[PDB]
Amino acid sequence: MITFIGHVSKDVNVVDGKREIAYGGGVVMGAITSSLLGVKTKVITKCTREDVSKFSFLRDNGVEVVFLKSPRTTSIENRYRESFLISAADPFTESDLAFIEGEAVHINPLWYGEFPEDLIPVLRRKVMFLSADAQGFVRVPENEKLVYRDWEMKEKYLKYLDLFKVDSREAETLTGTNDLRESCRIIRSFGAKIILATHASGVIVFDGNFYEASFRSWSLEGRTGRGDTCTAAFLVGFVFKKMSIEKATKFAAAVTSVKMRHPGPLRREDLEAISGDQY
Ligand SMILES: O[C@H]1[C@H](O)[C@@H](O)[C@H](O)[C@@H](O)[C@H]1O
Repeated sequence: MITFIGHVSKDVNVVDGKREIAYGGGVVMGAITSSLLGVKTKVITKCTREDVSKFSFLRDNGVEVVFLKSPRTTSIENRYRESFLISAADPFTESDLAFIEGEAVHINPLWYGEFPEDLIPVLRRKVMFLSADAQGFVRVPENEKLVYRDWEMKEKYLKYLDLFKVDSREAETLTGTNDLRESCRIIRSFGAKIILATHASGVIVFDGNFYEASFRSWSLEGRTGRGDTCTAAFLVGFVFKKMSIEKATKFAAAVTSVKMRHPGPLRREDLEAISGDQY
């Protein structure tokens, strides 16, 4: 089993000045992927009681969800890649981790402060395989605008993580370099045992050696949730299906590719468009 911990979000997507609402967040995209890939999946999240029915579809995709109490629901405005934290559910606290079970937990936050760094060592004691998304540690609200800032305590906390996920913009923020491979080498030197890096054309996994796989389909409206889908697929392949790291990398790319053909989370039919020849 895998547990995803993170805020759900009312996304306000603004396309050429047109507002369109989507009910998402990183945990939605990742949890649906792992569940549809056949791994028992749990989500620990927060939102208002009134908004719980917006996220009921997690359960229809096989995901067990703990909807913890919050007086607000996270809402992020995305302008088209500029995002703003309009409203914020309450952060996670230590006691929210009390029931943690299963082999794997992915720390999947939308904004720095959602998942206080103090929770990292606490959670480490409870789980065999612990991963986190850099978005939760570098994307910082500043008069709402989510700005990219270096994660000051990265060298303290990266040693706690079996896997660390970044995308291009995160990796550059952490390292000063837009060379993605080199940033992987730098982030490894900070304590990261395995780094999963997504970028426009594909995914790079680095554990001392590089493994790469390219995406083979895409759409503009399907690109949101790329990285969360890819992370969840990699965790499924590597942690639960016992694929080699090279094979899990190709698998993660393959699953992400088919999800990117449409808006919203992975769909079961997407999996039929993968060939086993790929990975
Ligand atoms: O990865 C994206 C990104 O964090 C967006 O800014 C957020 O609004 C979406 O919920 C998330 O899925």
